[PDB]
Amino acid sequence: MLQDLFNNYVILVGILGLIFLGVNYFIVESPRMDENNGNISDYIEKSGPFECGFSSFEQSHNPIPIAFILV
Amino acid sequence: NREKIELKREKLWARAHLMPLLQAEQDRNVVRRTFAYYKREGEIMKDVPWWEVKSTYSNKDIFHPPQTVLFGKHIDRDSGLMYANSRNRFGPD
Amino acid sequence: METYELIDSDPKFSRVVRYFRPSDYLTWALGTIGAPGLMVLFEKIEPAKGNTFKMPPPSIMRIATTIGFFGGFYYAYTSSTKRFWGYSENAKEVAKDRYEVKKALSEKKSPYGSSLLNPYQQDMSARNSTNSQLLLAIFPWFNVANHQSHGIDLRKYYEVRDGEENWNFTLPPLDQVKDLDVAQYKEYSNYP
Amino acid sequence: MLNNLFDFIEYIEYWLIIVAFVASVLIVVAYLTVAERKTMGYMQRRLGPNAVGYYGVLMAVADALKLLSKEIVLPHNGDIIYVMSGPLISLFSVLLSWAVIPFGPGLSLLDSEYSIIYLLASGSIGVFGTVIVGWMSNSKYTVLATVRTTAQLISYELVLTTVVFIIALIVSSLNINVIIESQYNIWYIIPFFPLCLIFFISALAETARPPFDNVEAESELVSGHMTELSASPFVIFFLSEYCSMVLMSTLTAIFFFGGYLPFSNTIHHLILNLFDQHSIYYFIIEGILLSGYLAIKANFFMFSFVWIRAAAPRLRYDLLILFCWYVLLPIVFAIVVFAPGILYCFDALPVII
Amino acid sequence: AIGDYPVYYKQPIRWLSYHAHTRPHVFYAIAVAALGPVFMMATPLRRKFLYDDHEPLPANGYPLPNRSRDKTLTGYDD
Amino acid sequence: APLQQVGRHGGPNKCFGEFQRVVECMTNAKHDSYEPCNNLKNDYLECRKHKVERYKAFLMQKHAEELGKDPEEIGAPFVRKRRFLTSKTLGLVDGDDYEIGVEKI
Amino acid sequence: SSTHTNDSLNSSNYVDKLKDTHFVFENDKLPSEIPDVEEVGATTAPLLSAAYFIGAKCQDYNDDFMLCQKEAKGNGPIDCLKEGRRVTRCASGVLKDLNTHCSDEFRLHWQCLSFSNLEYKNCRKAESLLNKCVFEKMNLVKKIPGIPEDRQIHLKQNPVLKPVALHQDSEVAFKKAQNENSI
Amino acid sequence: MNLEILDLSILGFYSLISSNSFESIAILVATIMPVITELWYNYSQLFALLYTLIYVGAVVILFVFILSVINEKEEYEYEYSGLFILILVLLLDDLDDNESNDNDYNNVYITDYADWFNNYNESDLSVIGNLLFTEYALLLLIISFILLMSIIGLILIVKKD
Amino acid sequence: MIPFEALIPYAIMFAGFCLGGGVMNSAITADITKRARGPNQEIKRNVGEDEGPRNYTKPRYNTDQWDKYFAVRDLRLTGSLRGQSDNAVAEESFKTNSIQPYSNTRRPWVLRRHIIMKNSPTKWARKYSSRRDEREQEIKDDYIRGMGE
Ligand SMILES: CCCCCCCCCCCCCCCCCC(=O)OC[C@H](COP(=O)(O)OCCN)OC(=O)CCCCCCCCCCCCCCCCC
Ligand SMILES: CCCCCCCCCCCC(=O)OC[C@H](COP(=O)(O)OCC[N+](C)(C)C)OC(=O)CCCCCCCCCCC
Repeated sequence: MLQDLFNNYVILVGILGLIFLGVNYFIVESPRMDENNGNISDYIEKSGPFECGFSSFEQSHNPIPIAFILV
Repeated sequence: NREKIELKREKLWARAHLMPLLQAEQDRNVVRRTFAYYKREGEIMKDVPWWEVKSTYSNKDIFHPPQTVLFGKHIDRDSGLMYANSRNRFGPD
Repeated sequence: METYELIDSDPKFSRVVRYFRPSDYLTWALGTIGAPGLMVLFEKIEPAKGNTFKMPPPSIMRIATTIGFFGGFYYAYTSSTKRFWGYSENAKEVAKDRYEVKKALSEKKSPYGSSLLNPYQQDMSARNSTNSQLLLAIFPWFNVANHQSHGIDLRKYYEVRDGEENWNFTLPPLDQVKDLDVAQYKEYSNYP
Repeated sequence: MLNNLFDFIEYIEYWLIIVAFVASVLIVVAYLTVAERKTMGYMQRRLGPNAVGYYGVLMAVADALKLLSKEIVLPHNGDIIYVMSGPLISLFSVLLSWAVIPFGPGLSLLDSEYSIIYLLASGSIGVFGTVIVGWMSNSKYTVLATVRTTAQLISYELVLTTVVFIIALIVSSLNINVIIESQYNIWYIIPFFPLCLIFFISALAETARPPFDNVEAESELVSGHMTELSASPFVIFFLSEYCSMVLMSTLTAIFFFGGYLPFSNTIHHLILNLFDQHSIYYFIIEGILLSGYLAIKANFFMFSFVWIRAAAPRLRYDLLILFCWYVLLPIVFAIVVFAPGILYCFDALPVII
Repeated sequence: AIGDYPVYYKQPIRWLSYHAHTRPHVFYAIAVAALGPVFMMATPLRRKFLYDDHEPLPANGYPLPNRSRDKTLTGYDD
Repeated sequence: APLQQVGRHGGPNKCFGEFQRVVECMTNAKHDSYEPCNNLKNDYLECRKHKVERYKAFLMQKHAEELGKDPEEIGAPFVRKRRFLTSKTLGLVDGDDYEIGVEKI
Repeated sequence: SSTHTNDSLNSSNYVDKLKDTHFVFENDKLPSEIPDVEEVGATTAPLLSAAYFIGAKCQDYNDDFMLCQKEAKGNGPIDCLKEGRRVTRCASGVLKDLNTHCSDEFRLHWQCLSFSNLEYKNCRKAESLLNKCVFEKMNLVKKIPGIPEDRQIHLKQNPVLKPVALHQDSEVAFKKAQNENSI
Repeated sequence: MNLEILDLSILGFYSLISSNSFESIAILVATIMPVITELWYNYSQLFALLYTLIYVGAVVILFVFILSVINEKEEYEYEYSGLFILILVLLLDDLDDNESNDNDYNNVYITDYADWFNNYNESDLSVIGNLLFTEYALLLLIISFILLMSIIGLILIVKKD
Repeated sequence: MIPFEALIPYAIMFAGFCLGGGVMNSAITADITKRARGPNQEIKRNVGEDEGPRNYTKPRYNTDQWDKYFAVRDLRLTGSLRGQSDNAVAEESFKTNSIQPYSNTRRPWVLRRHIIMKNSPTKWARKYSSRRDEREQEIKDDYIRGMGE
């Protein structure tokens, strides 16, 4: 049994995943070519969490009861 | 599943008939490499008068082939791709 | 130590039950009714609720009878096993064992019986089940296979003892008895 | 050149074989997204995408290219680890599961006696990659969806694993190719029709497809774990989810419909008798034929994924847990005892050959 | 007493019906699972009425003839 | 007596025979003490780790260094890459240095 | 079985890298005191095709070589060299007779095995022709021990499991004998 | 270059600087993956796959418990460490990776000799099952007993009723 | 009324599978047959005139250890892991071209480098305590001392 062909496939899968990130990164127009609202870091109104329009309590680190924990 | 049993029986007996000729060839290979081990040991430790070339097992009536070797030439040391600039296996380049 | 004659170092499950004495059945009944009876005694010794006697509910007596029924059989199984092992007096069981083996030998049948198991599994089964009755109080394990590892030599069945002349069993040599190890590996030494 | 050019192709030949293997799977996944909308459209008495490319053949290309041209939303450029690690784990898991799928006899990248275990083990990693999106996230819809993913995983994982083990038990092998070739005289749909339903029900729950789409329930959790995902992280998760639909459809065809075996042995011989076996063209046609049989069976179950979405409403996940633990598990563990008993009674315990 | 809960040891048949009507996921899973050992108990019938068990596979290595080495064998000598 | 040292195909492995001869020696009733079975114990342990045999190879390599012997002139030829187990290295009549196929058997 | 071992080639070159595997040769021949013998030169498919004829011709020598191994009591590979050389010559004799008497029938069968994953069930038609040719010219009959002669799988009229793909050469060669021999 | 050494170097760095409980449940997965791959490529592919099949199901259950117990404590807390003390610690650790001191056992390479006697050739899992279900069947039945106790144990701990 | 427009994506999906199978079945089978022709490139690529029709070898599956020994044995005869030869006698070079893999037997890297997994009472003893290796060095020393007798 020889798995050298399988090794090459696994290598390709790992590289192929990084291609989607890279290609999207090199293809998007720079923000200055767009409305030019600056880098995404400053635009906190965009990077904030989605709550259907209205902000709410930031409960990210509060514990969540789980009703199926026994199962 | 009842034919698979018969198909397995045919395969098992086919391998049984080839087993002696395949093992006889394998037995000669092990014996050939066994003498090559003790010949290499005899050459390296010849000038040591007290050294005895023998196996490491006390039971002398059981054949224990050696399982270690001393490494020599690296044949594919200068290899590229699709071609190994293979060094001479039999003697100096 | 008051040792006796070894009959079977690993008696089969059916042989142990068949060789039950009438007392072994008596103790089986005592175990079965001893568990509901102890529930009455414990209530009599000290009532579960309050200070007055109250009969335990029928559902408790149902599960108690089942627990006693299994306990009564395990006790009877170990009582009969000791006779096969020679730890307990087994004069009656030796005479019955000798008749059954000599009868089967004369028919050229295995005293142990034919098995679905191959030679490895017969050996493996005997390894798992032999002496397992010493832990029958903890968890169950029984010999329900026809293996040949019984700790006995079948040549001792070829000498007639006192009270066995009227049986008139003509015993063939062991190499003609079907399904025995000494009459199985005829062509190949690794196949029966 | 000449000689160097010719044997360089030999040096690169197997990489092209993998590239062709990757290309073939991505074409089915890309056009499954188109086929689902076309199938749902006509069942809903609409058309579905027919304006993007000739008769809608470029709709999948447009969706990918548009999403690949979108800004990625994240607090900082260095925060790629947060919302990209999850999509990659999910995508790498399903893609690696395709290494054991044989398009023909011996035509799998990985062949081993434990291909069944590799298949189940690889897909379990994808479940982990999904929950990573709700990594102490401040998005309550992503957090609510992560809880439901775990609840669904507990539901289907036992049933899906045990069903595949019964099929492996009937052939006494964990090699996927041996299971396919064991179905020459009978397709396991006939002896194990109950298990085919259970496998498909488990596949719907594994892929978070309706009626078990409780993870990405739009009417409940806007987009589930994808509510904060845009551009490339959204494509990768979407691509992996539809890759899993193709994988589970192909596994339904392998475990119960004979894999690549022909529908008609007579017709299969008739078609192949036209081509000389001493020519390479015979093996092209045979490769097309055998994969076509696998394609036809897998197309029907990819159709069935779309079909059940357009006919059945969604079931709450707490009901899914009771359904899998009180109904499916007792039935499957009954068959895992039923099947060896039948085979032993008729002296037909399976062996590998 | 139109729809009471049957007592198993008094009305075994009605007790079976209650669970087959109200808990099908329990009644029929057990019924399928019972068919396993029942078929294993019907195996002795098959060995007497349909066909016998197959001969065991030679899975114990090379079959060595149960005899002494032939000391008169010649041929293909050095 | 439970089975020990079972090979990957169900039968005895390489070192079972050494272990079996140790058990037979230790449990034989003809032995006053366990001294006769001491060499059998070392043989079994040598079958698994080969520690004394590896130690002998350590001495031979070291003794060859101090006398100036070339490692590549007294050792055994070897190949590290499986793709270059070529027909020229194997010694075939029409041998070649082109790589062998190991991608799919 | 694809288990990684230290006695043969493993699955991939990542296994060699982790183990730092060295593929070692030995240029020394067998010692001159041991008599020489020409090895068997057939590969996997011809050997499997010829397996039951080597068994029917070298049964005495195969058993004697194996019985030597049992009586060797651990000193196996040394004490059965002479018996092994008989086995090699007898097996080469069968392969020699195949290439002179049943060459086309023999090469047909193991070319089907190469075409069909080396599964005996996929190449019954070529095997039947080879069995008929060998029996007429070498008086060798394939027998599967332990079972009745009429329950041998290779003689089954209507097998349950049949090849999906047909070897075209075997189909042609089977038709030719049907119309010319069994009139 | 053995790239598994680099993987464990990164993992050891992230175990020293890990702060919250989510990072710990990631150190576990970042540990099983090097184990699974190294078992796959060197010693046992069967147990590489068994690890993936069993540990992943345990990991997700472990992850879901983190959601129900996360308690705000370590997001806003501060750690000091120091980059220099971290890297120096990892350098000193990397210096000594010889778990065994038998130099000959670690340096001299060995081989095994194949034989053709095993004509009934099956996978390691078939032999493991053959022994586990026949000779060590008691071990299997005790394991079944322990699994039953866990089922009862989990209920009597968690269930309020 | 069969909607043909809805069936178009299924036709492309069908052709997606056929692309993979058509390439894999033919490309792999051709390469195995090509490399089974001989031990060098001039025989693999060129086709002799006196040769007959090309017989193809299909890819192998469901193998065991015997097939690994067969593959290496075929390589020593033909230079291919699936070479073809029915000669009753091998070449002279087959007697001395055996391949013996020699490998280290060290514990996995994760065992001896993981920050947590490498710590245990017996692992510390094996790594930092010389009590075990002192005893085993006595056994090795007896081997050379006892040579003279
Ligand atoms: C497909 C690839 C997926 C992974 C790509 C992302 C690479 C990041 C590291 C992956 C694993 C390497 C080892 C990390 C172990 C876990 C330690 C950890 O806390 O995660 C590191 C990550 C970085 O956060 P950072 O800002 O650098 O440090 C905190 C500063 N106060 O802090 C985080 O919490 C982010 C973690 C995101 C979720 C990762 C879940 C683990 C996935 C592991 C799969 C691969 C297994 C490991 C292989 C490499 C081994 C070193
Ligand atoms: C022994 C032979 C085994 C048969 C094999 C199949 C087993 C299936 C079991 C179903 C039981 C069931 O539907 O269960 C219903 C449960 C819970 O329902 P409930 O709350 O108990 O109400 C019903 C109880 N009544 C009616 C007695 C009061 O949830 C469901 O609605 C599950 C819906 C599953 C639909 C999935 C779609 C799959 C489409 C497949 C297209 C190819």
